[PDB]
Amino acid sequence: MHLNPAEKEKLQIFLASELALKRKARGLKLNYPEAVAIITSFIMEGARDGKTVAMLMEEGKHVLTRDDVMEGVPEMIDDIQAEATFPDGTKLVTVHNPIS
Amino acid sequence: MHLNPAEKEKLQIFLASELALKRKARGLKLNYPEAVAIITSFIMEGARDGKTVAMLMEEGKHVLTRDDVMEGVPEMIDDIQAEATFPDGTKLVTVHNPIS
Amino acid sequence: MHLNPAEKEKLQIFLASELALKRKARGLKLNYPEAVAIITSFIMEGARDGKTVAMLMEEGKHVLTRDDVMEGVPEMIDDIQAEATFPDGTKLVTVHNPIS
Amino acid sequence: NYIVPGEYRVAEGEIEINAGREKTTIRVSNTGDRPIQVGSHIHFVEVNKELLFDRAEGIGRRLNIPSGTAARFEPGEEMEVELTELGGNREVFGISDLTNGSVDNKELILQRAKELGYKGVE
Amino acid sequence: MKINRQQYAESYGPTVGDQVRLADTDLWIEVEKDYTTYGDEANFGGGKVLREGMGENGTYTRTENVLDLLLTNALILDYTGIYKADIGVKDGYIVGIGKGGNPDIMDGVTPNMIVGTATEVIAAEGKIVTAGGIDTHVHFINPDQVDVALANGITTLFGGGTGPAEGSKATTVTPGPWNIEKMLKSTEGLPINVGILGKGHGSSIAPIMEQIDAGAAGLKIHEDWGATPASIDRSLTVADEADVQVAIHSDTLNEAGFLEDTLRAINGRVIHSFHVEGAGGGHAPDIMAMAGHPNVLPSSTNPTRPFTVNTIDEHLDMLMVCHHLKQNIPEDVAFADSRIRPETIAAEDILHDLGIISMMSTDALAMGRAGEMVLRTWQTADKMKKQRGPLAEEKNGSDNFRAKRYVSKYTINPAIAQGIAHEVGSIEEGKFADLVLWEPKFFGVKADRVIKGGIIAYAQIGDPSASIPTPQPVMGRRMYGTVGDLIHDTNITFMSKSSIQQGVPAKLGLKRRIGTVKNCRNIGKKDMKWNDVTTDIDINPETYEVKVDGEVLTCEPVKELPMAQRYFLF
Amino acid sequence: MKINRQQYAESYGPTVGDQVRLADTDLWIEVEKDYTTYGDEANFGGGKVLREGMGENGTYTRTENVLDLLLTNALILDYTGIYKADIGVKDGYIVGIGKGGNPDIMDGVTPNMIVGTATEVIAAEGKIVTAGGIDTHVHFINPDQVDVALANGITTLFGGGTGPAEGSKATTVTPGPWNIEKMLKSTEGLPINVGILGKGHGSSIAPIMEQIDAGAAGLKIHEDWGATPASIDRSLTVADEADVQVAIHSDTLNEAGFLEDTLRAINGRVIHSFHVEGAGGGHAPDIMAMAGHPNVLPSSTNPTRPFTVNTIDEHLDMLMVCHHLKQNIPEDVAFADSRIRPETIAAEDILHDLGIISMMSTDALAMGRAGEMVLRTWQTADKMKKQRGPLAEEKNGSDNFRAKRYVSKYTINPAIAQGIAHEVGSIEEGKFADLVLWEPKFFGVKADRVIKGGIIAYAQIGDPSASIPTPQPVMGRRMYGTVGDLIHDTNITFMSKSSIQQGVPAKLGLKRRIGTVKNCRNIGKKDMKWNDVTTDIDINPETYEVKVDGEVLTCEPVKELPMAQRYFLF
Ligand SMILES: [F-]
Ligand SMILES: [F-]
Ligand code: NI
Ligand code: NI
Ligand code: NI
Ligand code: NI
Repeated sequence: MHLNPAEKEKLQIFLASELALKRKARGLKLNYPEAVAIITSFIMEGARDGKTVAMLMEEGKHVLTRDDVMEGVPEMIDDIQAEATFPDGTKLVTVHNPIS
Repeated sequence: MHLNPAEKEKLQIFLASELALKRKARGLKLNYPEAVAIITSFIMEGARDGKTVAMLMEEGKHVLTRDDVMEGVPEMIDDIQAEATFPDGTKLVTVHNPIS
Repeated sequence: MHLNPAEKEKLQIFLASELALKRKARGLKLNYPEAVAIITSFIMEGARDGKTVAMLMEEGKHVLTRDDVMEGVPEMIDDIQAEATFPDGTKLVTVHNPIS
Repeated sequence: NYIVPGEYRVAEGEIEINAGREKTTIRVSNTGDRPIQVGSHIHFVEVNKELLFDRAEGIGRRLNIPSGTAARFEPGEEMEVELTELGGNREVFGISDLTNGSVDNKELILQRAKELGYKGVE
Repeated sequence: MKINRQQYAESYGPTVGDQVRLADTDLWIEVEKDYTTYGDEANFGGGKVLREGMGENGTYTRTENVLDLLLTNALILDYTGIYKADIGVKDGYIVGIGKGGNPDIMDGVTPNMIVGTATEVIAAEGKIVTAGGIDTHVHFINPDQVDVALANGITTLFGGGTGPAEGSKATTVTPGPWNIEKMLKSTEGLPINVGILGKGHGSSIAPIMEQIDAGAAGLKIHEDWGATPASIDRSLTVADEADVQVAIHSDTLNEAGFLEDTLRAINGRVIHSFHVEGAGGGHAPDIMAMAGHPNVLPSSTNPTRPFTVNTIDEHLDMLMVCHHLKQNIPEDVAFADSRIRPETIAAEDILHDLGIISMMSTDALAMGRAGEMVLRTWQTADKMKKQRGPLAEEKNGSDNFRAKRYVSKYTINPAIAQGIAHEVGSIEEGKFADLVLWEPKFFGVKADRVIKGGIIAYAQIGDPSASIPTPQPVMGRRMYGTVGDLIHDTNITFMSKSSIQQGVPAKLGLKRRIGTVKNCRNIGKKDMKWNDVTTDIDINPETYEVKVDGEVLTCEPVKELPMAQRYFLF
Repeated sequence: MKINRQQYAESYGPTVGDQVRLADTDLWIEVEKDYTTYGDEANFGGGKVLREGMGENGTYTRTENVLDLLLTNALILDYTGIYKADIGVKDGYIVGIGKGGNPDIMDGVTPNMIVGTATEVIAAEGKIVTAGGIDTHVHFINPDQVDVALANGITTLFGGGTGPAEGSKATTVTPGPWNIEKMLKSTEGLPINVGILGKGHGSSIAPIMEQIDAGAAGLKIHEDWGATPASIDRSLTVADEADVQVAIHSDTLNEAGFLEDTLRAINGRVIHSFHVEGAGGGHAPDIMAMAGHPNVLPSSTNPTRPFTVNTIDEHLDMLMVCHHLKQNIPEDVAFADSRIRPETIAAEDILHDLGIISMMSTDALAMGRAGEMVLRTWQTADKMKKQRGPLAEEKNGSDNFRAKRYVSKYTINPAIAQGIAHEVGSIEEGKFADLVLWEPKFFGVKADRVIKGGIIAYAQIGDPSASIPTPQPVMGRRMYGTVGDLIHDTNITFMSKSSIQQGVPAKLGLKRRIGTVKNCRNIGKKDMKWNDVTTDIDINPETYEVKVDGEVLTCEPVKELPMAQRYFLF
């Protein structure tokens, strides 16, 4: 596979997102790391899908809403940042205030 | 996400449980580490769900039965112990003789 | 669980395969590490299922075809090798030219 | 009742910066063709040569703006700014090498500024 | 030119009279004073103040009042106060608390806090900064426990053990000269401060004392090795000669004596009573009465902190594993059960709030959680505010008195008890620069950056392949202070005076900074900051009811805590 | 007996006139010459040639012309040529490039390349071998960045920082004697070559110079510390005396001067202009004109490399985080926005292709990606071939001229700029054996094996429990060169001449090889291999249009790159 250090680390974002998604599916309001994991994995899969950075900067504000998360979690997340391999190489996606 | 050392390690229990569950679903009798992983992840998700320690000490005896596991596995597992964040902080769940 | 070093590492093959399978399911042509992960996890689960080494050496050539992967990926993968615990202990499976 | 973790509950009132120091308003123009941005704590007489203002009025002073902010001059832009007095020992070293000592030495600072082409020395 | 307070606090952190919520608790701390000069705040970055000729002085060499490191705009929470200041570090020590920058042009610069060519900058605006936690009840069982501790803001581990040997899994003991030497050498690779306790057991002086001369920093008396009158007496005789501290886990079984017999053997000498409530060990049911005595320095361990609805149910199996007990021996189970009492756990919450129990500690891996000393301190304080109200001592609606009382339990008081407060345990000039930065939203939960001897040793930081350090995954990671030989200069091995005089560091090739244990035998409860109360604690032998000043101390267990499921992935 | 070329290349790697595709790019390199004697190729294995009495000599002791290590059948890609040879290593250095084996029986053996009892073998047939990458723009922020760099073929890190302190998160600066000493000691545990830059700021000489004497290998002038005429001048005066290099990130704000004022302060002295295009920092909008001047050694950092459709959109938030800027301060945003210009990024692609920008670098973790210097060099070359065509200088349909021009940007030219090319930066006899093997299909993407001082330090290798090393999971892993005390012999700490003369290595207990920085002040643009062009670069202050020789330099951004989604799991 030739995994480099970042590829190994970023597998654990995908895994944490899968965990969080199963918690959401059984009806739980998500906590801080769960919410961050879901939005982060969403960004990295969107890059894999070939979306643009600008698309993901906006879509990332519509992945989770305040009723999906515990009290105070929206205000704890000022932004989420993630880098992934787009069709045109690694780029950084910054999502400001992802949960209103 | 601010993952601490335990959060990183415990992701791999969830993953091993997912692996074991897919093996069970395709009809395999589970081995020692598979059985331990399933029961352990069950406990940690139960804490996340807000069950009590006392509930999980008893439910953990009803997750897998001897027909779900290979010969000798019930007798190899004297107990399973797991710590997770309950609504009232980290607590330890000990399940004695989880598989009769 | 008593995980040894190899058991810990090989969890991340299963995880990378799960990631790659979700990418394939949403319609993406798979890249080099994704294709390797899928075929590798297939081998290790086949050993767990109790298939023989000889069965897996041949089945591994029929997991992904060239229309499942990006241009050039078939030619980048000369072989895939994986070791797993068969009913008769650890053995090595070598799949030559898994994608024509 | 809603809890924002780590939130502030600030006191009433306001914070006066540079309290008790003399304030001076001056007009400044960017005569160059690229933007010039000036930080809160640069000795004002030592800014870019192509800013035009009464250089003597920048001696011993800096912008009277919150610490870590700046005034931005686009090409050709003239603005009024308010200056405050430097404090501490009222010495400046380095920067544009116009002072290298007490800011009281106005004649020397202006002589150096004029010789090097800093605009606005009388 | 005026700035409103909301905008001021956003830009520079809070100032006098502003309040900050601690994590998701109900606790609010208020800035008591501020060392800045408004308008001359230090800040670093593009177009900011700490630039040459401006807020950075360009004239002075490092030895001329210049700092190695300035933390700008810190909100300090310490036994000494809750206040706003810059913190200046040089040669690995805190040299100035005040106002940093450049005397050329700024008013109010503390004379030895010049930002110069030699100065690195850490921005603390909007952060709470505390001393590193001092955990004096550590079992050295699994080296992976170090990062667990760092991640919750602990910077010193005092205790004992050789790894997962049964002696160490039960007791904070590194026994004898050889095991002590081996663990001093192991410590060269542990990125945290360390002191090692020998076995406080014997009936002759020499077997005990030779551990001190070999490099131990104190002793542990533990019932699993025989907490007999003789072992108590000989250990304290050794400690009085050697100027080290003794910790005790007393005779739960009451086999050779009751509590009063242990106190008679102590005979008024100084001692640190571990897990004084008693679930973690001690004379059943009344050990906690030790916390009333003037010669006792009392600590709790953390699984009973605070009293919750799940506390009792986890304890029996935990205790059986720790102490190597057998489910099929009825007297083993009876001994375990005798230690587990909701009556004393509930009273333990209140005794902390009253300043009668002076210290917190973990009991890491032997009935305690290596990364939850700080966490559970604040959960206890929050529970007590909810159930008992603001303390009478508070004012302006802040919780500053309670905050000082509780921060002292895991910073200064363990350091005083151990004889190491000349080096560590508080944010004060002249002490080692072990500092923890916290975002208020994560306060007491997950540390932002842990500074050890003036260099960051541990941080919550993101993708090492990214264009900046903030992208995911943000996790706790060891930093450059832990790498190479820098681990030697950023950490202290604390040792007895005799071992230092006898040249043990050179004999063993120890390269870490060597700290001297001293001034352990001439202290008492009165020296525990904000937690100095002596009183007659009565514990009913039949009902376990705890009385102080004629009043029953009791409170309810809670179903939910802050600093819990909002934060943790598992 | 003849062998066809396809079969020959399969067995021994390509020979004269054969071409190889670089990864999945359109770039082809052609073997220019081959040092072998056909029929006497060296190879190792069961029943192969390097056996005693055959291709391995059985007579000579190690000191008698015998190698410690032979890389067989390497396709070398270097500024010196693209050609086929064996590479011989001894005492950690490249001692022979030519033909290895046994003079007893083989024709054409290079006299000091005997395979003997003392010789290890690495098979390079079918691999491309390059020098290790020299990254001269490293922020030491997170130790996990080292493996990221090794995995993309980087073997030297020059820069500064103390970990995730704001000063270091913005600037390649380890400030002052104490921080420098601490980081030199940390470096003892980093498995890569290192040189440390001090703070190039001050208005007196002594605060700057004492950093050089303490062990710094150069200086960084950065606007976040005040890139004023005074700091520029004093830093260059120090550098001219000490024979070290100065890197500059200039005054973007034009606060104290425009570009012409910075050049006047430089006054014709040598300087390394970092991120010369300017997104990473510098006089807005025209900093890139520095790359026309004979005394400037110009480098790019990597996020602008090459110009793609997503480049602009990622930059604003990246810059704000790096430089500690605030979204609610309009002038902070205006400063950030002033640095981000598609016009200069597009021209930067072309200036690389023309040999006007001489170097690449990362800017690791402070607007740059630690593991993408090599990657993005080749993506740029590929884009330029697609958009501009083969360069006029090419022949036989190969891209050898462009390949030499681009490989020089991250190997020899940064080494020359830093004063370290006597030790590192190219595959030449007499230099340190820092070598990277690449499978052509992974070229520039993921290194196969990274050799440091003659021992493998990092490799893409599989299951450590398996019967052979190729089974999954194949991942990047540290090898034996990084373990124990071997990390000392396989890596170099580069230091100033004065610190070496003053005995800093012995004072600090440094065990790594010590490299001397020298011959930094007597070089210019003319000394940049394959990238030596001086010209008058005009940048329109209104439109940002870049002109060279009266022609506008512009190109389109691309939607897709090679060396991207075919290879990476995320
Ligand atoms: F204990
Ligand atoms: F930079
Ligand atoms: Ni105990
Ligand atoms: Ni204990
Ligand atoms: Ni820069
Ligand atoms: Ni930089």
